Formats: sequence, structure tokens, C-alpha cells
Amino acid sequence: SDVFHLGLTKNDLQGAQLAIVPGDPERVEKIAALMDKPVKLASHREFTTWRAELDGKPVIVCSTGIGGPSTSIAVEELAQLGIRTFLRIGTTGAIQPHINVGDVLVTTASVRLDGASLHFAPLEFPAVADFECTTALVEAAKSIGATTHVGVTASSDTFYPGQERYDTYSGRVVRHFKGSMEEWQAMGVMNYEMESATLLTMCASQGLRAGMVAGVIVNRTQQEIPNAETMKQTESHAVKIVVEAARRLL
Amino acid sequence: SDVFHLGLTKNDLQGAQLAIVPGDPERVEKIAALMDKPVKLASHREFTTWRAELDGKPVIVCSTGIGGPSTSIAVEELAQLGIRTFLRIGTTGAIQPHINVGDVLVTTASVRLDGASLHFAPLEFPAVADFECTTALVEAAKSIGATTHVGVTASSDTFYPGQERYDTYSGRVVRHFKGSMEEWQAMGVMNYEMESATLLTMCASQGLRAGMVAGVIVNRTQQEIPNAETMKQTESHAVKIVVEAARRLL
Amino acid sequence: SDVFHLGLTKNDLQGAQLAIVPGDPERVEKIAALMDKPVKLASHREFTTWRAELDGKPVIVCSTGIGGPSTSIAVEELAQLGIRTFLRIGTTGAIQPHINVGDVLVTTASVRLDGASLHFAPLEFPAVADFECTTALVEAAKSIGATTHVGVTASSDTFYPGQERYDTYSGRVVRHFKGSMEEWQAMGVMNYEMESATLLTMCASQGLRAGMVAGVIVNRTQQEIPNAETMKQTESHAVKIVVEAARRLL
Amino acid sequence: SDVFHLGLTKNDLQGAQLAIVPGDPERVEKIAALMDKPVKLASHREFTTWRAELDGKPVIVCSTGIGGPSTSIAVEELAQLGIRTFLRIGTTGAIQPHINVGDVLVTTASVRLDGASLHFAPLEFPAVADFECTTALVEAAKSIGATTHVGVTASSDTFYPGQERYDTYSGRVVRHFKGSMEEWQAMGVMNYEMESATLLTMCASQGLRAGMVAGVIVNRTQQEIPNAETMKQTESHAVKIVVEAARRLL
Amino acid sequence: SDVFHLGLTKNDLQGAQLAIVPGDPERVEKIAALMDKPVKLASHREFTTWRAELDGKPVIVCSTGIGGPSTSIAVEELAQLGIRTFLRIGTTGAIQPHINVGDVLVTTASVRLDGASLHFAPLEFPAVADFECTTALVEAAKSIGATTHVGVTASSDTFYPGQERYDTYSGRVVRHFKGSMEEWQAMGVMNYEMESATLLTMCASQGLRAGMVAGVIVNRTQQEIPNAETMKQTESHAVKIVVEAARRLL
Amino acid sequence: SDVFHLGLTKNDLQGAQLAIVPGDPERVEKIAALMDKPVKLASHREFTTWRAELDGKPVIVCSTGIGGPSTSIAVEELAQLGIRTFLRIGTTGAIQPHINVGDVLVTTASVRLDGASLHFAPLEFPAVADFECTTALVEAAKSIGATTHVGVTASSDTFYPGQERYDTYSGRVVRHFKGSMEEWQAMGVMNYEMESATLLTMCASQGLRAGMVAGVIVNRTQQEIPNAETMKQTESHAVKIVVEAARRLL
Ligand SMILES: [K+]
Ligand SMILES: [K+]
Ligand SMILES: [K+]
Repeated sequence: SDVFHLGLTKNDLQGAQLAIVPGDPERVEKIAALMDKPVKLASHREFTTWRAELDGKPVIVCSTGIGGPSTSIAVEELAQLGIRTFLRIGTTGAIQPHINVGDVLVTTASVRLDGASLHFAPLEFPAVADFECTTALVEAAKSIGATTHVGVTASSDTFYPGQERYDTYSGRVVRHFKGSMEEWQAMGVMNYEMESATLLTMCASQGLRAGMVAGVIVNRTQQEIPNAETMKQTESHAVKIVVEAARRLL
Repeated sequence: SDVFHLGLTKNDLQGAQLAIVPGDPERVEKIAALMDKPVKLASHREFTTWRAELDGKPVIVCSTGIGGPSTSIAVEELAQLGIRTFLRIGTTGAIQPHINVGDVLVTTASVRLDGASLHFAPLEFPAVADFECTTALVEAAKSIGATTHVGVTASSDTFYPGQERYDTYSGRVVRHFKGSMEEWQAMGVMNYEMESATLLTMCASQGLRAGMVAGVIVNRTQQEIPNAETMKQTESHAVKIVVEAARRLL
Repeated sequence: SDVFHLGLTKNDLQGAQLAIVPGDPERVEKIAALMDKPVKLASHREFTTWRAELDGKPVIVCSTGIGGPSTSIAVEELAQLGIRTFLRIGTTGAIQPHINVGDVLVTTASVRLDGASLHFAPLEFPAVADFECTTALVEAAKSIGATTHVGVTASSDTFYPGQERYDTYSGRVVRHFKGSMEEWQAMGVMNYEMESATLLTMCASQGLRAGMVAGVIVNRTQQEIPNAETMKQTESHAVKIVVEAARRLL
Repeated sequence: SDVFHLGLTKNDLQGAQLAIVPGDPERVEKIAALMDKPVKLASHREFTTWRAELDGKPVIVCSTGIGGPSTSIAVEELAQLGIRTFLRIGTTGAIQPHINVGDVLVTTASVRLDGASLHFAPLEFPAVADFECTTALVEAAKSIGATTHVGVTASSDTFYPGQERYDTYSGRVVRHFKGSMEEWQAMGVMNYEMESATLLTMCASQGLRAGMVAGVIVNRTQQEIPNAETMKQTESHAVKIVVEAARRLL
Repeated sequence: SDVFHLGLTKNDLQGAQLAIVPGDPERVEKIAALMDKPVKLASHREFTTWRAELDGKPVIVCSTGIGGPSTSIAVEELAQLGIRTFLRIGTTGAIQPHINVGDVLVTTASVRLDGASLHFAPLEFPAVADFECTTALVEAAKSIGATTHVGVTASSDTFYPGQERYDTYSGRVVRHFKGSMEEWQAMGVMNYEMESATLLTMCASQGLRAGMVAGVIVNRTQQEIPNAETMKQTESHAVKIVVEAARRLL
Repeated sequence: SDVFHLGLTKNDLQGAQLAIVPGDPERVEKIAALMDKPVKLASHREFTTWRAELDGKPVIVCSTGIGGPSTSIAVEELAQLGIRTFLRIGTTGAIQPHINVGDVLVTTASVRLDGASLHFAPLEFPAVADFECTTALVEAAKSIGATTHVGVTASSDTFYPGQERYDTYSGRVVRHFKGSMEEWQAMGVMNYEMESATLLTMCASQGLRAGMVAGVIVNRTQQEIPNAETMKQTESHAVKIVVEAARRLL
């Protein structure tokens, strides 16, 4: 390997300068299979990587794992192997009443509820997306007729207390986080997830382009349990959007 | 009057929902004059307000004064008077080598080197521009052929120490600010100015739309005294840009 | 001009080493007109300057605008032009029940609810007034029989949320500021305003003398609407006090 | 499954109350295999879970992925599934001259260079190991004659800047982290790793028991490329230690 | 004197490398008198020092006064005179319902509610005890049949507001501290006292060994007034434990 | 006794409402002796209390020990016992070139380098002296012809690292404190001491009056070993000053 974690060589990438970066390794084969000539490159720890081709151009798909720490590894190592553009795709829970299940969120910038962003820029630095990547994502979403919200996302180093989930072992939330979600709701924040503050801050502060889309699968203000077809249909739609954005940035 | 500071009543605005917000009271008339039916409404403190008409629609132009405090009063009072979108326009000094004088900077989000933004949202929240506004400003730049850079601006509560100026009374900078400029330039920041971290935080956190454009009059990494002619011309080009963006946002 | 903002030359000051610094430009002519041979020097942005003479000595009156940012400009530039002593005068809202409308507040030091003070000294540094200027102000107030409180003032980068005003567009206050006024009341804080934390910290940390007086025009614990005569009578009384303090510091 | 991420049900665990928690999914089977009746339970995301049996008692081995976020999800979900004690085992780089490769480090508490710990307790709370766990790990080290150092570990949300690595894409470290390594070495810290400040804070703050052991594979103060053979052997020695401690904690 | 405060020479210590450090000077003679050949060395300010012998080895007893500031003096000066191991003993109030009057607390690490610890290590550094000293203390306690809790202690720079005592002059607690005790209770914290965050952080970050035991004299969750015999009997028992730990560390 | 620490009852004080508060128990009698009817009341821990009589009025003199923690206990307990004004007196080291040994320093406010002040008010609140007290101390200095400097003092929770002393066990200073002394001297600070940020914050935030005077025994910028005679004489001059101020504040 040319890098410490990913198990990849420069030649494995065949010149790729753009990576789609889901958190879940299981989505890597899915996205790559939407593209031409998908081939599996490597799988180690949370990092599963495939290569494919889009409009005759090599593209990478690599999973980040959950959270800023493993994200910052994947971005750092892909950057050493020539990746310059990074497009995160996921599914998410909305926290505003006007967003519906099936809608699409494009993130302009994130609230930094994480640790890793601080290892690249102090807190006053904005966790902002690349304007070209944001534009390509909104254009792609509107091109397939998605209902699309564009705005702020809160990025948390935990799934449970930092998103004020109380159905947990302890059933309590530390003082600093208790009531925080209602603050973020009043401030127009669309959703929570767990990798964009790191992704956006580290890319923006190092001349790398990054952006983020997500399919809404639950609305925590009007919460319904999703069935599989809905999770699949929402996942597919965000995957289609992200590939189409990638076409526009190649 | 209907507000504590600006000396304006609601009917003065005639239904206006967009305001162009320079810092300098002097620039107010310069902007009004591009549009139809310019009328001075009020001059109180740092706040000089004219109204004008663009494609048959009332637009406001209202100066903020320098700094987040006076910006916050102007935004809040204009919001009480029906303004939902706010476009800042300045002239500025670049801090990157590749930016040139007479280039145009559209800001996607700002480093929060201010105090007033904290009065709307904790430090982790990003001082992010509205996507529609930022798009309209990039497309408006392209519509007069400007050379445009899209990226992060550092927003400082001081002109002197916070922007690491040493030709001062004391000729010193406090430890926290000594050497900050090099860190911001490493992280790709384009320029400093003194109102945008306030303006973008308070608007993104309350569902008002905001955006910012500036014209470059000096490049601190290759610093020349600016020509009287260049400054006027770059000012006028930035002025046109922000009016044309207004036009696309009505 | 010899300075970037104020539009002043060294010779304009005729040797003045003391400036009275109200926030409102409209008060500049008023104060200068209490003195001998008042002449208008310049007016640009929030900075209106007049020169006069007191006991045959030149004095400056210059407005700061609202907030620490424009304040720090005015102080910095007047310091480059030879001002060493700075006496802020305003009118204010009391936040304690024992203070009455018409009373006078002299500030010993301020709670730093601002951004600009931090560009001169870290937060643990006290925003303290000059002992000679505080003494001259208390002596002057007692000399005309004022009822005078001497103590702490909270200095905020906003007029609205940082002074927990709720009659606003959003009608809400960010978590950090919600309930803060009742903390400041329990701690004996007399009032809020918006320039002294910057003024005091930047002067105290640079060998410059500064102090602050204010006339009480509303008591927010027993709030009455003032009529014009009361605002005039209160303003006049604080103006008389500040000039008389200036006599004692010349 | 009974939890959002791990894909496990309660009955899967068969009454297990202790979990051994490596970062790397690959190490899971290596640990399981020391014990009786190894059975792979699940592989999802970074979380690979086996069960095994030690002295007739069900034990879990479940990988956390890299970093506090994925560690927090694994700990919370395993706690919902009856796990009350959690032992981490890694391999690591020393940062003290007197530590040698193949030595063993038992951590008493960790420097909190992470974000997820903050989601359980404010920064002042110590990221401290459970005394029973730490004792069992020291005595377990002594029971195979290991050379053991007992002390503080620095726990970083990044592998690269937070551990002051400069052989990177950018080759720079942000100001706050530049020169931190020398300060930690002055203060006697032994090593860096990427999960323990999360793991120990969240467990000490909720009455779960946690502890950590690692084997030293590199000494950054006298840095040698590690031998394939040494690494396997030190890994196996750390693995044995954490199983033997488990044995004393059942 | 060889030191600025303690009034001690190197020869006064006769080679002692271990000090027992109570806060109260009155306890110095008490502890020393449990040992052989106790002699009074000096008394200045809060620093009372006696020397004795244990298993034919010289030992020091020196009082710290209350709080991290005077503690950091006593530790610093005893360190210059050859002390390497420091064993704090006190009596305390429990804040958990399961701890009884007469029980013994051994502190693994402390919540840093103090100022002085920060003059030795930033807040993310754990205020952790020496493993050998913690072990010797637990072994000693169990050796005389004590009921012993081992875990976290909150160390506060005040007796009153930082331990949320309300029977005071003002009867109020600053916002930051109001409700903090119920946070510390939920997090398993055993008790409050006022010197260990400083003691532990400063020793751990400088290669010095430290530990802490306390006898429970009141339980603030089920609060009873103690009589003298109980305070004596509890004090004696902690003194016996600390001397016996000192025997094991000599 | 009526309080937890000081061993005093209310009637002991005979109606006293002012306390003079040295750090050192030894100085207590030295101060008492200037006044009429000196009587030792109590000695417990660092707290030595005498009463005396000045112009027929009971005054208390009570030592605080070193540091904000023990100062906070003394102030709170004396406040429970009717003390409403508190004057500190020390000897100190200057950190400015123009100050001379045997000069007198009256403190207007303090840099908050302590932890206990935070237990009364957040960091932004100023550690400011009471105006009546400070005036009485300046006029009292003038009444014996002392050379007086009026200004800011840095108040440190440590004697060694926080005051940037390097002739220590470790001979090092943590990063945050390394080079702080030069910043304080730039900002005009006069001296360091170890109780005033506590004393002034807790009193200004609860409506008690406080003030501080000190005599200069060493000038760290031109450092000489102090003469036994000079120190006694400067101590006595500071002692007289604080008694004479007491006299003007009764
Ligand atoms: K991970
Ligand atoms: K202004
Ligand atoms: K003390």
C-alpha cells in the first residue's frame, strides 16, 4: 500500500481526481455499480474502496466510516492519492416540520459539533461547502425533479446525546447538549449527521472541494418508522443525484 | 418613526422586501442612483437610508456603519420593517497572491472574528451566506464579465490589530492575533472586512437571506497604494453587481 | 487626511490632547457649542469631529458610532493625532430599581459582552476606567448636585439580544444570553451600553486615559416612556458634567 | 436486530457482561480465537462482533472503528445489550525515550483531544480508567512477564495533525496543534491513540467500567520502521493481556 | 530557609522522599505522632511541618492550607527539598446515597473546578492519581477492614458556590455552578474537596507521585450533623490508612 | 463558633463592619497593633483574626492565607458575621521599569488569572475595586506622602508558573503561561499577587466594598535582593495606609 490505512496504491486510482464518499462501506458497491466498469479495489477497517468510470473518466467510491476521525483519514489518504473533489452522500433524519420524507438536503455549511474539525481550523472558521460542488448537487437534484432544501446541517461527534436522543442506557443528556436541538431548530438547521463538519472544514482549509447531499428518511418532528422500500427508494434517489453531480464536476 | 435608530416608518418602504447594505453612508446615494426613482429617506447616526425602484419594485439601500454592533441594529430594524433579504457590498483588501486589484469576491461564509454574531448563535454555527443570494451574486458578476473568486472571508471587529496592522499608535498586536493572518492565508481565506460575520450569522439563524460581494482595491501580499480612478471604477462595478443580483432575487 | 477614516490632519487639532467621545454624531455640535470658539472639522461615516477651547485650551469632540469596532477606529486615529484622554458621554437605561430617571452613572469598569476588546487584551483583562478620569467625572457630577451612582456597566455588541430585548423580529434570545440580564442585575450591574468595554480595555492596555458618564433616561425595572424635555434635560446635564470633568483633566 | 448499528440482538450475547473492544475489525477474530467457542456474530460498518467463552462465561469482542464517534455508538449499543465492562486493546507509538518497542502501556487516564467525550461530560471531568480494570490489566501484564508502563495517554480525533504528523498532503499543522507534542512529552504523556478519551469519559460518567492496554510497535522519539514479526508478536501479547484481565474481571 | 515560604532547609528533611499532606496545620502533629521520633520543624503561614520516622525511614508531614494556590507552593517547595511522593489525607462530605459516614474514599482522578491546575497543564489533561499510590491506599484501607469507594472527586476552588452551598450571605449561586452538583452526582462523582485537582495535575505532569484518601464525615444526600467522637474516629481511621499506605511506598 | 472555618462568633466582632485582610497570619497582629484595644480572637488554619478599635469603632483584621480559595472562605464567613468592607494589604514585586522599591500600588482592577473568581461571575465581569475604597487608599497614601501608582494588577493562582518563575523543580512553564509576563507588562500591568482577582470579583458581584494597596519590595525588571530593613519599613507604610483608609471608610 502507498498509504497507512486505505490499502491503496496510486496506480489503483488510474488517474481518478474525484471521490464519492458515503459513510457506510455497504453503499460503496451500490454507487460504483451505477457507473461503468466498476471494480473493487480494497477493503480494510471502515474503508471500502471501488473504482469506476463516468463519461469515460475514472471515479473513486470510498467509505469514511462514521465520524470526523475516520473521515479525516480517508480524506487525507485519498488526497495523497490525487483526489481533489469529495462528495458525501447519506440518508438522514430531518428536524424541521416543512421537510418531508423523500426530500433531498444539500448542505451549504455545518454547525461544528465535532472534534476533528478543530485539528484543521479554530472554531470561528466556517465548515462551508465548495460553491461549485453545492451548485452541481442542487442542479442535479432539480434535474431529476427532487424536492430540495438547501441550508445548514448540524454535525455531531455522537449519534445519541449530541443529537439529543433519550432512548439510551442512561436516558440522560449532559447539560451542554440538553435543549440544544430546539436551539438548532429555531436557527433553521435542517438535520443532523456525523461527518460533514470534519469533511467541510478540512477540505475548505486545504484547497480541496467538498459537498454533501442527503435523502430524508425520517422526520424527527413528525416521526414515522420507514419501511425497507422507502429506505431503498430514498437511498437510490440520493445515489442518482450524487452521481449526476459527479458527472458535472469531472 | 417606527424603530429606535433608523428613523424610518413602515410605509416609507412601500412594500420593499430587499435591502442593499454598504458600510459607508456615502455609498448609499451612489447605489440608489443606479435604480429608478431614488429618494433619500433618512440620515441618523451611521444609518443613511434611500429607497429606489428596480423593475417596478421598491428596494432599500441603508448603510450599516462599520462593525457588527451597528450592522445588527440596522438588520433588526429593517427586518421589523419588512426586509427579508440583505446584500452587502464593499471594497476590500485581498490577502491571497493570485487575487488581483479589480477582481470581485463573493463570500460563501466568514471566519467569526467578531462579537455580535455570538449574540445570535454559538461559535460552532457557521457564518454562511444564503445559497440563492450567493448564486445571484456569482451570476451577476458573470453578467458583466467580472473576474470572480468565490470563498471564505475573515470578519474582524477591528480594522487595526484584528487585521494584523502594525502602523499604529502602539505598533503591537496582542498574542492571540499576532500571526493569525498567516494562518488565515494558509486556510485559503480571501480578505478581511468588518460586518459579514455579524450579517451572515444573524440572518442564517433567523431565516432571512443574506449575501456579500466586494471589489478588490488592494492586495496586501503585493501592496500598492490604490489609484483614485481604479477605486471609483471597482466600486461602481461592485455596486452594479449587487444591484443586478438584487434584480435576480426580487 | 493624515488618517484612514476620520478625515483629519494633525494641524486640525491645534494641539488638543483631550477628546469627548459621544456615540451619536448629532451630539458633537451640541457639546462643542458649550465650549469657546467651536469650529466643525470634518464628517465622514459615523465620525463627526468639532474642535473648541476650554479655559483657553483646545479640546476635540468626535463621535464613535455605535459599537466597539467603530470605536476602536476613532480611538486609534485620534491617538495617532495626539489625543491621550477620552471621555465618553451618553444617555442610558438603568437596570437597578434604586436608580432614578435623571440620575447620573459613572462607570468604574465594564462587563465585556463585546468582540473588539479581545483584539487588545484577553478576556481576563479588566475593562477598567482611568482613576483620574473617574475621579474628575464624580467630582464634576457632585459639583452640580447630581445624584450619582458609581459602579459597573455591561457593554454589549448588540442593542437587542445582548440586552435581552424581546420585542424584535424573531422575539427570541440565544441560549447564552437568555436570563443573562437577571445575572447582571444580581451582580449589581447598573446599566447596559455598547462602546465602553472596547473603549476602556483598549485605552487601559495602551497607556491612554479613559472614562464614561451617562444620564439615566429610562429605568428598565420600572419602565416609563420619556418625553423630549426629559431626554433634553438629561442629555444637557450629562453634557455639562462631561465638559466640567474635561476642565479638570486638561 | 435490537440496536441501530451493530446488528446484534440481546439473546446473541447469551448473558455476556464484558466486551473487549479493538479499533480494527480484523483484530476481532484474533481475540475471539484465544477463547473457547468463538462464533462470528455480525459484520456491519466498522462494527465486527464475535462472541466467545472464558471460564464458562460469555464474552463479546466488538470492533469500534477509528475515533470517538464510532466508539460512542459501539459502547452505547453494547451497553443497551448488557455490557457493563469494556476493555480496549491496541498497538501504538510511544512518545517517551525510555519506553521500548514490545513494551506494554496500561492507561490510567487520557488527555481529551477529542470531541465525543464532551457529549458526556464537560472538559474538566477526567477521562479516567476504572481502578478494577486498570489493576487487572497491570496484574495480567505481570502474569506473562511483560515490561509495563502505567500512565497518561493523549487521545486524538485525528491521526495526522492532532498527532503532529507533517508527511501529509498539506505538510502543515494548525497553530493550536503546532508544538503540542513537545508539551505532552514534557508532562510525561506515553503515547497517542484515537478512541480512549471517548471510551473512558463516557464509561466513567455512566457507571460502566473501562480500561485500556496497548503494545508498543514504534517509538516516535527514536523511530524505526516496525518488523512484520515484532508487530504480530506484540499484538498477540497485548491480546493475551486483555483476555487475562477479562478473566480477572468476570 | 532554603525555600521562599515553608521556612525549611534541605537538612531539616534528613533525606525524607515522602510527605503526607493534610490541608489543616492542626493535623500535622497528629499524623506525625502516629510515627516514630516526631519532631516539629517549622510553621509559617498555612505551612506547618513535622518530621518523623517509619520503619526506620524519615517521613515529612506538611500542611498545604486550603486550595490549589497554597498547595502548589507546598508541593513546589517540598519538591525542591527532595519530596517525590505526596499523600493527601482529609475528611469530606459524600454526595452519593450509597456511601456511608465512616467509609473511606480513594480518589482515582478529579474534576478540575480549580484555577491552579491550569498553570501546569491545559484543561484536557486529566487530574489523575499515581497508580502505585492509589494501589497502596486501597490495600491499606482494605487491610484494616475499611469500607472503601474508589473513583472520581470534584475539586473546587470554593467551599460555598462551587459546592452549591446556598446557606450563605447572598444565598445565590452563579449561573455556571447552579445545578452543577446534580450533574456531578449523575456522573458518579463521590464527593467534593478543594486541593486535589491542583495536587494531582501538578504532580502527574512533573514526574511526581501523588494520591488522596478521605474519611466520610457527612453525606450531603442524607445529611446528619456529626458529633466530635465521629469526627475524631473518622479522622483517626483515615490517618491510620494514610500512614499504612506511606509504609508501602517508602 | 458561628462559621465553619474562622472560629469566630458574631458577638466577637462587636458590631464591626470593616475588615483589613492580609494574606500572612503574621501580619495580623502588626496591623491590629496600630489601633486601640488590640485583642487576638482566633487562630485556625490560615485564618488568624484580631479585633481592634479605630476612632471608637470596632475593626477586624483577618488573614486570608495565600490564594483565591482561602480568600473566598474568609470573605464569605466574615460577610456572614457583618463585614461589608474589606481592604487587602500586601507587599509585592513590581513588573514595570518606572516603579521603585518603597513605592505604593493601589489596584483599580485585576487580571483574572485565578479560578475562584469564576465561582462568582463569568470571566467577562471585571475584577474591579470599589470606588470609595480606592479613593480612600489613594488619599491615605497622599496623607503620608507616599509615592503612589494607581492601575491594574495581575492576580495569579500560582506563585511559580503563573508569575513566570523558572527557578523551580522542573524549570519549565506550560505553553499558555510561557511569555504571558511580557504581554501583561505591554498592557501596563503593575505587579502580580495571588488573592485580588478573587477578592474583588466576589465583593463587586455581591455589593460588598473591597480595595487593595501594596508596598513594593522588589522590581522584577531590575531585580535586587531586598534589604531586611527596607521590607519592614515598606510593610509598615502599607499597613499605615490601609488603616488610614479604613478610618476614612468608617
Ligand atoms: K469510524
Ligand atoms: K458603527
Ligand atoms: K490557602
